[PDB]
Amino acid sequence: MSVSEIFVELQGFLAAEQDIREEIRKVVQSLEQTAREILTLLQGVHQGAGFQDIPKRCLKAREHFGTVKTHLTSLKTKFPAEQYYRFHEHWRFVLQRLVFLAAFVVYLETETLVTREAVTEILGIEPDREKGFHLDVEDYLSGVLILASELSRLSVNSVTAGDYSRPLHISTFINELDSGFRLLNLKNDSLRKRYDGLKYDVKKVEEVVYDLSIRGF
Amino acid sequence: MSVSEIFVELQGFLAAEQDIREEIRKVVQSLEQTAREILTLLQGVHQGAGFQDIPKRCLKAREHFGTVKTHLTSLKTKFPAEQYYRFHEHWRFVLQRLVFLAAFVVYLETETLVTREAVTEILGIEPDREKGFHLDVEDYLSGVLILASELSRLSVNSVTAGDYSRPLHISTFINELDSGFRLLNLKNDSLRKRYDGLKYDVKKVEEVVYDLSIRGF
Amino acid sequence: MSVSEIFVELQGFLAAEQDIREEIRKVVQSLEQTAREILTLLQGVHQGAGFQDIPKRCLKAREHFGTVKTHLTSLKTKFPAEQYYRFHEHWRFVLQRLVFLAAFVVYLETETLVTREAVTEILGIEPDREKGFHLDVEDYLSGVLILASELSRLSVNSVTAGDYSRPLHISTFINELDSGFRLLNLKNDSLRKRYDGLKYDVKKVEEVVYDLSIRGF
Amino acid sequence: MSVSEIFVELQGFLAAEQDIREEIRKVVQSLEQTAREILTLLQGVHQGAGFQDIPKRCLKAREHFGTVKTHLTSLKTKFPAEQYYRFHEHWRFVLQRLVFLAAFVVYLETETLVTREAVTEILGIEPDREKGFHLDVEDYLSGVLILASELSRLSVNSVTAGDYSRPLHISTFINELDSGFRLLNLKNDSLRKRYDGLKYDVKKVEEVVYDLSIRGF
Repeated sequence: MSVSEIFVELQGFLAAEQDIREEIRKVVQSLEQTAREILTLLQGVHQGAGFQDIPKRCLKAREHFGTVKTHLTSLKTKFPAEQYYRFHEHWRFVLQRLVFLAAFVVYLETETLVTREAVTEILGIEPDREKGFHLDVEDYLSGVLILASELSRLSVNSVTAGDYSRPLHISTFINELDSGFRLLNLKNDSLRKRYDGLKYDVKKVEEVVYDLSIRGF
Repeated sequence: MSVSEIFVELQGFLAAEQDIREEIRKVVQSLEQTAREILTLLQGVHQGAGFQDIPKRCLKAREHFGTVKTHLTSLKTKFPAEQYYRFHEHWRFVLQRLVFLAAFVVYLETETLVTREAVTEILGIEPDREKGFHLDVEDYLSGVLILASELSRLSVNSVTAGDYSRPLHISTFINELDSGFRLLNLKNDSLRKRYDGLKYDVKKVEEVVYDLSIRGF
Repeated sequence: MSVSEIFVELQGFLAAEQDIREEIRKVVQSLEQTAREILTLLQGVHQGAGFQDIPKRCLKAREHFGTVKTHLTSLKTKFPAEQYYRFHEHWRFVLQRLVFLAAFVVYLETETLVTREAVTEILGIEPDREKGFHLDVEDYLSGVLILASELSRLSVNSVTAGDYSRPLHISTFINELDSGFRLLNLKNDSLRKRYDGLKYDVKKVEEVVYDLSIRGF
Repeated sequence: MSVSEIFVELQGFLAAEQDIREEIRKVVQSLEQTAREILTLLQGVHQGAGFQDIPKRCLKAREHFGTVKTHLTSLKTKFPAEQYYRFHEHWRFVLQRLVFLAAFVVYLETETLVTREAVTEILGIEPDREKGFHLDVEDYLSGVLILASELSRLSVNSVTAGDYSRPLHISTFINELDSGFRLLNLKNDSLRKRYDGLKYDVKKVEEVVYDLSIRGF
């Protein structure tokens, strides 16, 4: 093969590569839209007396995760599996949001922390040992941090709604998360930054617990 | 034409373009001053017992917008209405400030969100249909985000002023704003940036409701 | 003159300049040490769970400002008064801290804002425009901004100390500083940036007043 | 010697120098693990309700330090007891952390600041006037700064753990540290950078007491 041919072929691969980014971009936008709609179905838990609106809200959110599943399926049909971390940054943001939403729906129903692989099943993505689209560890942890912030906010609204028990559950849960994030050696600049914001969330939850205790819980 | 003749010609053009920027810059300066004066008239609502000064301060603010209309009329005189977006960056700031101030005066009076079109009327500007200095969606939304920040601060001062009802209206209002922004797919980086500060205003006001609620108010 | 003759001459001028800067550096280091001592002396106010120590602390600080005057007299000896701005950068930092400290002393004693001329008198330095070593308007305002931050901190500690009246006075004060800075059409980028921090102090002190108020007093 | 011989000889010194780094990093790796195991024990006491657990965890933390003494002894094995500052950069981080954990243990046991020499004894290394392998002022101060950050958190958890006395003591402790560093010129290193973060913790801790005294403290 000659120099001119070789570079023409290179011109080919680069053009294909760029077409992949485009298909990816279209799928991600659709994913962000669906993620916004799911957040809207859940944000409602913050308003009103009591929390009767849960599991109705969780049901609707889960049904909507159906669209996330097909789009993630479609997203996988856009690039070579081993190219994951090459294009990964295109959906970093929406994947972390999806983790948060999945974790929020699971915490609202069971008050537990969804497992990294359980998130995988909800998103229709592949487990960390099934070759395909995977759920990175830093994206999982980022989602959990967003959860924490959501939960700190929920404990305040819970009292406004007349629920003086939930805040004590959230408090315990958030202290545990903080415990774990400290037993971890996060070397990802983004994660450290995010983790740095957990203190504010832990501070907000202590004030509520305190206000409750003082008045007899 | 020689390269020299071509460039001598481009000099006149650039020189003409720079005279326009200079002209626009002086009008914008007057505009920014009138804006600071209007803000000064309104932020007085943050002190003292009660809110009996609201009507009076809103009246003085609106009268001062008369000067605003005057300067925007002159500003339109300083450039081809066709090159709006070529010189937009010069007044982007004060325009967003003016949107905030108009929205603030409308909210203080009616507790509602002024319409983009209505802001256009308060400023003596033209709606998207009248070709002549338009009010961007991006600038409108920036002004609204600045409004939310001012309102979360007002919520706190309302309680200090002895008004335990406003905080509740403000929190509902800011949550409607949050819900509204969630329907959007923001592309502008400045706006998307400012938009991330809304959740802080949402939490601040929800915390005031909480404090009021946990004390039977 | 030959190239070497020109440079041998410039070497002399540059050498004398270096010596001036070195002499300035030594006096500045002394000044910064005294400033640090005055601060330590005044920060005791944040722990004095009674605040009856104010006069004592202020008098001791003033006693120390006697040492500041001597060091500044010496500083005036190390360079040509004609070129104050050629070397201003060397003492800009400590000059601003000294403005803050003097203003912190006067506020503690009288709850008023020290005059720039009055700070000039406390430093044994000269008035404005001409006559010798001067206190720039920008160095003065930077010092005032530093004071606002210290005061927002004082408001919090005043409550812990059982004084619920001081927070109200501080809030009024910082709000007047905010109004004052509004009137200025700040051009200096450094001052402009520092001024952005004032907004945070205004809200922080207003929240303290809010806490006291919703809680009763 | 010929150029080739000079470089063949240099190749050997560099390869030996590299083998030492590989050995050092191996020991520094285990040290960092043990350090994490200790942090787990200490930070795992932040709350509960205030128990006799503090002494129990401090002793287990001390058992673990028995492991630290051994590994450091092994570390002194990997390099010439004369090229300390040459390889210092490799364990700089872990040492600072060990200083912090040591100070944390001592603070929990006696509410005192562990002396630099006492840290030397806990780590099984020698005094800064002994011989091989010391703890310089630089790394000691860094460890103390990290201590302060943990203190802000310890304080928040104590409140969420029914204990309301702890915060008052922590606040006083932090302010003494603040005054201590104030006496220092710190005309050296990023230590100055770490220091600038102490003010944050100081305010954070004072805020906790503020919350508590919002009643009768």
